[PDB]
Amino acid sequence: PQITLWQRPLVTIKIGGQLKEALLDTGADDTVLEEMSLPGRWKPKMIGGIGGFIKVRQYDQILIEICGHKAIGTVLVGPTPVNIIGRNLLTQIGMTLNF
Amino acid sequence: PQITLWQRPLVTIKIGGQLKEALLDTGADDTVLEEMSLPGRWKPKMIGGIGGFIKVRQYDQILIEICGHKAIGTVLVGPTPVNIIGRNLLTQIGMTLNF
Ligand SMILES: COc1ccc(S(=O)(=O)N(CC(C)C)C[C@@H](O)[C@H](Cc2ccc(OCP(=O)(O)O)cc2)NC(=O)O[C@H]2CO[C@H]3OCC[C@H]32)cc1
Repeated sequence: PQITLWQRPLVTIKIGGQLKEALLDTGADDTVLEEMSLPGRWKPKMIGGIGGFIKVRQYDQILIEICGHKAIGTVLVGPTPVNIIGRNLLTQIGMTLNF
Repeated sequence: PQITLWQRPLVTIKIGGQLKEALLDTGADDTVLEEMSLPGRWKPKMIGGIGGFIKVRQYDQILIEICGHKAIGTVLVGPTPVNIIGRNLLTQIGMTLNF
């Protein structure tokens, strides 16, 4: 499928058996999601954004479906304006930029 | 052509007679560049992301050459840690996400 950019590339993701809305973000190295519960232990990570740095909880090998495509990777959880799918997962679903 | 997401999709833009490196960002509604002078009138604006908000100056109808494409759009100028090419400009050059 092809997604244009006239509107925000908001897609439905499934994580922990629940559907959520997330933004396909090519400007994000990592995937950052709003507060939620995830299994296992988490490690600390400091990530920088447009307004500065924040602290997030890093969970690895988390199953997450993005537009029906199954991925298994790192998911950071913390104070983000919206759920964002970064390059770590965009690459897993074979997404690229084309012009 | 096709642009992989294995690394940050960085490109060289031309604006106001200066060469800058910028990030092709589908997660950015608008294009945001580090401090620089631009002609015309501007409006103060506040934009937010990870880490909070930053104040910027909004310039409209700005010409920017990118990937061999001369495109016009709004440019936000402020203390952004990285130069960002947002959807407002990405659409003009016919860039799309594909999987
Ligand atoms: C209205 O117009 C707007 C234009 C742009 C923004 S934004 O930038 O907040 N942001 C919007 C969305 C996250 C809410 C666009 C993102 O793609 C942002 C872009 C970005 C910001 C900073 C940055 O440098 C961080 P440093 O290296 O620590 O100095 C790089 C990219 N990426 C980002 O927040 O990535 C995070 C998720 O992994 C990480 O990848 C790099 C930033 C860390 C909001 C509004």
